Amino acid sequence: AFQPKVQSRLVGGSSICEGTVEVRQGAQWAALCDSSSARSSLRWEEVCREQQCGSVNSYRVLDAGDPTSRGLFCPHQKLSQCHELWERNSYCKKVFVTCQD
Repeated sequence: AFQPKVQSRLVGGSSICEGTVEVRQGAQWAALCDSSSARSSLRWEEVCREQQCGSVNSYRVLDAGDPTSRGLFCPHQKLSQCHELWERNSYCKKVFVTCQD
C-alpha cells in the first residue's frame, strides 16, 4: 500500500474547526472542488476527524454556478482514496464545513 496522502485543512473559519476545505497533494494548497450531486456527509466527517476537530456538525456549498472558480478535484468518494489531485479551472464548487471539536 503506502501511497502518498491527500492532506486537507479548513481556512477562514471563525474558529480552527470550521472553514472552507482546502487540499494539497505534493503540494500547493487550493480549494477542494466537490462535484457530487447528492450531498453526503462522508468526506466532511473524514476531513473533520483529520483536523482533530471531531465529527462534522454541518456543511454547505460555496461558489455554485461561478464559471470562473478554480481549485483541485479528487475523483474518488473519500479524499483518503485519492493519491492524486486534478486542476479544475472552471465551475469549482467548494465546501464550507463546520466541525464538532
